[PDB]
Amino acid sequence: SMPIILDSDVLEVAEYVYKTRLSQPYTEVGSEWEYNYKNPTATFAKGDGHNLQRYITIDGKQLHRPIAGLAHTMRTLMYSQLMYCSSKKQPSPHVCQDGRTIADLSELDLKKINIAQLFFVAGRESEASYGDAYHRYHLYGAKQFEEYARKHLTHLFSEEEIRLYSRCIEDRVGDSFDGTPEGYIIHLSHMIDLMRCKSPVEVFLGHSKGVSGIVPTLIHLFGKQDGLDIMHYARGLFAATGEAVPYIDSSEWPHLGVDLSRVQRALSIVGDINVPGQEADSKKTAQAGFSVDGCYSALTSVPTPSWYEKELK
Amino acid sequence: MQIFVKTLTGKTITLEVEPSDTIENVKAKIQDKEGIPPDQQRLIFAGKQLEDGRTLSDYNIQKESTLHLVLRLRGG
Amino acid sequence: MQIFVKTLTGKTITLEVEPSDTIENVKAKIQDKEGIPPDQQRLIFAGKQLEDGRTLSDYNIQKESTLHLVLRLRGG
Ligand SMILES: *[C@H]1O[C@H](COP(=O)(O)OP(=O)(O)OC[C@H]2O[C@@H](n3cnc4c(N)ncnc43)[C@H](O)[C@@H]2O)[C@@H](O)[C@H]1O
Repeated sequence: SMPIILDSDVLEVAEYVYKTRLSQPYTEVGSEWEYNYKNPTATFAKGDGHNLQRYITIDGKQLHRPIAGLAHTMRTLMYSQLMYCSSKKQPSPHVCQDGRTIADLSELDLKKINIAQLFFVAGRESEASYGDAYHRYHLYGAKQFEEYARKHLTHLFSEEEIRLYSRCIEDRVGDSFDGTPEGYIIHLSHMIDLMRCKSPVEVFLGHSKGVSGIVPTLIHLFGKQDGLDIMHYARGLFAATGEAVPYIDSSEWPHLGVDLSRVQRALSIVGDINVPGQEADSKKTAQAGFSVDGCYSALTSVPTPSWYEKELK
Repeated sequence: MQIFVKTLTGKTITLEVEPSDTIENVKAKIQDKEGIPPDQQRLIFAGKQLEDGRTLSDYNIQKESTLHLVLRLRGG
Repeated sequence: MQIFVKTLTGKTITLEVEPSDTIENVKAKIQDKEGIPPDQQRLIFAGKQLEDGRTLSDYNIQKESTLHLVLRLRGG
């Protein structure tokens, strides 16, 4: 198969985002951002999580925002490239609210998409992910994209496209994930990476009644084979970047405190499935976390699925 | 009662707990037993991330239930 | 003549080249097959980095040699 390659212009924007945001410590942290549902307006916070996983130490050096850092961000751009290929093979791709599909995107669209993806969690000021923090952090990343794009990307984006792509990043309360294919692929690429930090419930069964899991969603969109190949690809990227690779064990699904019909639905779509985990690796975590060089070196080392191809012209 | 806490890679422990225990207290018990600071413990049950001020019974966590612990890097 | 290149994923490819082809030409052929732009390519043979404006002949690269492709670094 062919390799997944990111445009060199895109990698330059990645260096800017790493330097000005992803490398920076989180600021909505400390005693003023603790939370208790029993005394909820007691500090600045409106929910839990502000003080979680702010940094980890590797050989005495702190890697800030390890759950939402350079490795996470980079990985998302690999996934959109892969989902673009899968969508062009599909006899009838998912039709978004504007009437367009991922298969209607151009290579130039994918370049623009990849630039916006760089900023998707760049606005975060902690691991807080309840409604208000999520929306503020997305708003901040959208404005960081805008400010950079007006200064350096006006040869690539019109003022209209800057506001459209800022919108996709912002993800307003009133907006659906599939308003446009540009927006949908950004959301889906982000979705795939959640396997790094979510339990089997969210990944296979759906986090609440009515919600599809992450992996069932990929199967409904790309079919069972490509859906599972995307999953295994993401897991390959986790290993290359030193993430803990989760175990998969469908025999445990009925024992996780979830409604049995949520379990039957997952077994009928996914099938029985058992895959070993792998412990995190501190050296690969640092190589992927501390430079675009290191991270891109790791990501391009992973083989792509056998069906991956790109149009060269 | 006894509950299980499992990392995403499958490393398992038990805890002895009560249904009224707060999640803050549970993270203290994990810190005692495994050395992991409470601020590196992202805990999840039945698809939901757990808050510190709620209790085990608030999430309907019962004897022999399994909590998932998202640990990024042991030693980090 | 035929030479081989070990690509970034570890996969080997074949190229059809001449001893008088420049390294720049060789990167262009890799782009044509794989989609990797020349500006991301660093090519190594017998431990030495190969420089654009030189030829295969200049490095004594013969038929069925294998070149290793690695990422060209940006210092960031
Ligand atoms: C602690 O860390 C996690 C992970 O943080 P992230 O910023 O990586 O993730 P979010 O909390 O923003 O995840 C929600 C977003 O994921 C995408 N999503 C989820 N489900 C779907 C579907 N079904 N279709 C498309 N996209 C989806 C969206 O972007 C959504 O807003 C954090 O959660 C804390 O626990």
